[PDB]
Amino acid sequence: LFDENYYAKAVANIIGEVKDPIMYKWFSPDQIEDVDLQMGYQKTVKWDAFLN
Amino acid sequence: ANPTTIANEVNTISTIGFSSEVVRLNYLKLQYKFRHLKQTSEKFYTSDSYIGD
Repeated sequence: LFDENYYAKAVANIIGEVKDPIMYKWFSPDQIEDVDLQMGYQKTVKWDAFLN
Repeated sequence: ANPTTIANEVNTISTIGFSSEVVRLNYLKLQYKFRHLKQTSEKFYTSDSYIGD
């Protein structure tokens, strides 16, 4: 791929020079969790118990 | 009572009393009951994200 796509090779070489976003300081390490999609919606379910 | 002064001859002396106290701690056993899905039936409710009805 890198022997064919010079643009991909250049992106791979130059990706290091990009600085980290400043939004990382606003959150704790455990608060951020990556997911796997590009466009659409996701659903999260939270369960809670109670006494009768 | 107040102490007794030892002067000349005396036979009646003030006394020091003693007492006992018994302290008891009680315990109670309590129970709750809760409903859940069967292990064999979990496969029929295992969805992609949630795993319960």
